[PDB]
Amino acid sequence: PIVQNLQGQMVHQAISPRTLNAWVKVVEEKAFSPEVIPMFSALSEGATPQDLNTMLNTVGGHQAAMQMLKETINEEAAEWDRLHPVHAGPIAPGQMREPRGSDIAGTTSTLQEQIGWMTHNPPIPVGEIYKRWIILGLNKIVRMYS
Amino acid sequence: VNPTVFFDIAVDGEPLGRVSFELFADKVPKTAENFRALSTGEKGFGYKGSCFHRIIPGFMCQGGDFTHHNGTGGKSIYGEKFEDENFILKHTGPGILSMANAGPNTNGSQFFICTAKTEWLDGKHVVFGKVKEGMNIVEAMKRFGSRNGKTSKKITIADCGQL
Repeated sequence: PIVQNLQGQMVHQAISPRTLNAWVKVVEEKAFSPEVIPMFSALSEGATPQDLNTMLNTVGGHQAAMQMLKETINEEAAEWDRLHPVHAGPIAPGQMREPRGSDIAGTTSTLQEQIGWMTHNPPIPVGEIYKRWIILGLNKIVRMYS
Repeated sequence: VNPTVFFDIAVDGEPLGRVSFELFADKVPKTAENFRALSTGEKGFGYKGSCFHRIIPGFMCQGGDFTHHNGTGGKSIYGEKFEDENFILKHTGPGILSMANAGPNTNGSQFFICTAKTEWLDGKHVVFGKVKEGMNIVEAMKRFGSRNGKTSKKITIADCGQL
């Protein structure tokens, strides 16, 4: 997540492998009972898209479910692109490209671009937007399994 | 072999002056031809009367959206957006003419004129010409822009054509 250091300074902080273990566990104890969703929200506060993927990439097996989730992410990334057409022309000094769906999902964006969008004024909250897509996929899995 | 095109630039209707361009048809013929034809109006549409909708003073002046006038539009002479022809030529300094685009292989009618060295645009935007006469005019145009690109007056191509 994005966090602060002891001198008051904005720093990205890698995901606590303790939050990670709690999560993975949850998904393996509860399979995909309704309680995984609040858990995921609880555990992913302030997450960058990179952190979110680290979370998902750790889920051991549950291949079919993870695939449902990926399909949902992909559909949402395509919708985002459809609703946010790119303006023509070269990116101006001290600005970033407007994120594409795949940027939001972490696949074509760096940590540092993620942080730039998130901490910009006004921000594009790429971690919150990706988190919403993931929770929709989680909802789909929970509807299937319980 | 390379054609020359002129723009007569105006500021809220008033004449500022003429910019001429060499178009590198010997390296990027499809891209050169697109701009040339949009400059003469020979397809029945093109740059005459259009504006420079996005000017960022220490970077570039952008134009050629003759359909929406705000960067969302543009239309090539080919009936579709066209491929990045090549990235042979580089963004080497002020006066370089290059395609704006909205992603790889999406060239329409928008273009930009560099007002600085923009080497990092190399391989993302197709360079296809350079200012021949009238750099002073481009340097005057850059005064009407801002950070972020909104123009403080309407900068238009009052006339254009092939020399």
